Amino acid sequence: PILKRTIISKRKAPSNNEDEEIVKTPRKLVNYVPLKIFNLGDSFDDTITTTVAK
Amino acid sequence: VEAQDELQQLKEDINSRQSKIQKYKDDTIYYEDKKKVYLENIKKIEVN
Repeated sequence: PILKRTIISKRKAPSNNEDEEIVKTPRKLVNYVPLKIFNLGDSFDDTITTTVAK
Repeated sequence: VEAQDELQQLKEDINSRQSKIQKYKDDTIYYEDKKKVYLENIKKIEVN
């Protein structure tokens, strides 16, 4: 009823989440920038628990 | 007349060939510039 319609999202409510710029923004020919030092995880520190394991 | 015609056609052909050599040198300079850009990209990839 009202709950289902409020929970559901109308496809017309937004502009189909349109992106910025008519076409995709240009990028550098290499532009690798690997980074990715941490992939998720993190949270509790490893050094303290490693000392706890020792 | 045959020798004159052969000389004129050879002279035109060799002038065109020399101009072809100079344009090939320009193309090789452009290729060397592209190779230098590629080497700069390779150095950036290597530092990354």
